[PDB]
Amino acid sequence: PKLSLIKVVNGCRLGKIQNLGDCTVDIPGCLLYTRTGSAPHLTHQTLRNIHGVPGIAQLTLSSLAEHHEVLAEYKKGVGSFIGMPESLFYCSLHDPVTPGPAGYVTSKSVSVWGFGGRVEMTVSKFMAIQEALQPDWFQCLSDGEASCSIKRARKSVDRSLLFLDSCLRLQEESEVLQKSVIIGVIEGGDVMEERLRSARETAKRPVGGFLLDGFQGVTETRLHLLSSVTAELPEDKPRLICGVSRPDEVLECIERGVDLFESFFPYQVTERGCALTFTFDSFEINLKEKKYQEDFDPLVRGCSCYCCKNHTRAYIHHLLMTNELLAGVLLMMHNFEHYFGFFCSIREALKNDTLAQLKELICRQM
Amino acid sequence: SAPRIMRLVAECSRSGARAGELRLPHGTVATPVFMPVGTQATMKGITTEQLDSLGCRICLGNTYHLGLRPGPELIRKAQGLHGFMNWPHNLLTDSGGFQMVSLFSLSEVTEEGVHFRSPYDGEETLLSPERSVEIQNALGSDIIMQLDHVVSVTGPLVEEAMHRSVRWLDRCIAAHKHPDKQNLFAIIQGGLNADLRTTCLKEMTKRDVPGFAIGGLSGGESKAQFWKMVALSTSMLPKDKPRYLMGVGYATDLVVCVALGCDMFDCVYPTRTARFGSALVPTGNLQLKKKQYAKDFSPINPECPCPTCQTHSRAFLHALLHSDNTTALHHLTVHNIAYQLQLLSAVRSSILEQRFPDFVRNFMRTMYGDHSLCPAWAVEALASVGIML
Ligand SMILES: [Zn+2]
Ligand SMILES: [Zn+2]
Repeated sequence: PKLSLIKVVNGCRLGKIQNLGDCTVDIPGCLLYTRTGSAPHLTHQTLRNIHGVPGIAQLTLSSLAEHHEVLAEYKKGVGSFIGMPESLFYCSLHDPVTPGPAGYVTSKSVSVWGFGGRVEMTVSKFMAIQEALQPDWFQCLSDGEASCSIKRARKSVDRSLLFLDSCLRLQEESEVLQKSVIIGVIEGGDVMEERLRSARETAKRPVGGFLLDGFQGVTETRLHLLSSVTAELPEDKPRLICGVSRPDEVLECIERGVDLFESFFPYQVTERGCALTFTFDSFEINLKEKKYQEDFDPLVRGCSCYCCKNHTRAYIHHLLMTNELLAGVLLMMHNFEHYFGFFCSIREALKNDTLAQLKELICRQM
Repeated sequence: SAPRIMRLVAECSRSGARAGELRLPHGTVATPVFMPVGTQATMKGITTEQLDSLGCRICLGNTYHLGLRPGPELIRKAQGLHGFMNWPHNLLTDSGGFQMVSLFSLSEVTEEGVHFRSPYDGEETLLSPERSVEIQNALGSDIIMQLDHVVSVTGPLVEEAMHRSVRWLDRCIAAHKHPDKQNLFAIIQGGLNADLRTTCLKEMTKRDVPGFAIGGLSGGESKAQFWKMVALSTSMLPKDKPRYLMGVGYATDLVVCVALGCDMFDCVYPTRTARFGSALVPTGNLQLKKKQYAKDFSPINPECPCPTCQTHSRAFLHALLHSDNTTALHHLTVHNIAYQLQLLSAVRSSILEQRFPDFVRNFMRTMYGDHSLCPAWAVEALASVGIML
């Protein structure tokens, strides 16, 4: 497991994470977004044909924790349980789209909600759940509710370091988690002094990477907190960020040393019946609009996704008006393909030293 | 302030669950109340006398289907729905814009109203807020619902439909000339968005309508989001007016939502399980098509007062489900409606005797067993109003 930089250009890290042990992950890049263990509306078979699919998928503890009992009996881990035994999985604590109620974090536990009832997790309970999940990477239990007051921000750092040390100790005693990688979590809220302390102290621990938590919008103030934090982190470990997925925000964070992003943005677009159309080599279109009822063009002329090569805007319009699941299937195929193609163009732009031009092309369309 | 149609006769000292009475033109209705759909009963051969004997004092009419057959003009000539269908108790009708309407029959909503499609590229039909009120006036129901902009949905459409529902509420209030004869209810929208639903609650409760319904929660969402939206709604709706939770009717849902502050309920599905041979019982349901019932000579429930349980065994019903299915579906539909009405009656009795938390604990233990087998959402929702299992 090693992060090798191909090139660093203008604060932007181009590289690959290797030995994941025949798997690679490109940076900058995104993780495949899933909900309750499935890419939303898409089957294993459909996902295989989407071009540019990331080498790692994101699972959310909030959607999986309530299934601990069954996963513990299954013994072989969540990837195998959901029918993807050879895929790589990063398990985050929260879902960025449905984060649940705030105010339940203490020095002893963190709570998450999936479909049903509150799952309250102490360190030992959290680690027991991770022993059932056996993800390849997992976000450490952490307090990300500081900005959700230097007092509140200082506590988020100290709670998260205590959680980190306790989880590392339990991982030492866990056979099944010996092949899993803990991701340290930078907290501190909007207080600069705490952000730097969280960054420097978390870097002291033998984590496999860092999650930048609490930057979800992204203000110019938080962007400066972000670059301040990444300056304190080692270069040879990956930097993940949660809740930042819109293309303009992604580019701002890449310029400040962030490597890996969640891909919930194309999902949000799908759920409002929209298709991404922005050029990366209108920003989106709303397929319920009546102007599409007789429009026999694909969503995006020249797109090679299964939706655009074989179906029309007119058909998707009709499927939406009758609330058919096929509308979500076709829009999600296209929106993932478009979003992953955008990330491919970012890496190509870094290779050609043209990221500034791509940034202006994206901004122009917003 | 307009006269109030509801009074509270008791409130659970632990949870605040409400036992009330609605003074309606065709009689007083005890709350909490489950409201069956009248035409669903008549489809299964249930007479007025049979439904009256089960204790039913209010049922629903589905305005879209009534507006197709027999149509509003015929019902008007019959001196209203009560006269046409020989029903002497109370009736609640909806706006006719969305309940039981296929999306295949609906064009896009506009400010003017709901637009219906006719087959094979025919001409469309507009249902405005004013026409919805006019239709429900002709039906003569005791409670009439506003026309709302219902969405199944994320993005700006939720907020747009919520505000359109407020504007349509005002138009229905202006069109409804006889509040002395029929009670118009508003319908809270805003989806699963707490900010939008809070806005809808704040704005609609500025209108002095006699009752409030909670819309947009019957299906689709997680149970966590569902009960939190119900509780948000009951925390902001007037205490001195009824709260009608639309489209909710499974037994456990009913008990929890009474605990959260709801007064009136409707749902087609528990009663429609009869069409597949399933009979509602305190442990859930019996699937009477199963072979284990072929020689089971006990009634569905010895302590059910319904005519089916007074007269017939599981074995007889099992035989009819196979060999004379239409007759079986009459008997099972009678029983399933009876179970719903008995459940709410027992809930109400428990609030009046100030033993509602004990009732909930016994209900949950009988339905699920140990608290660790109870639905987690329901445990959390009940704990939020002080009821521990
Ligand atoms: Zn496409
Ligand atoms: Zn019975």
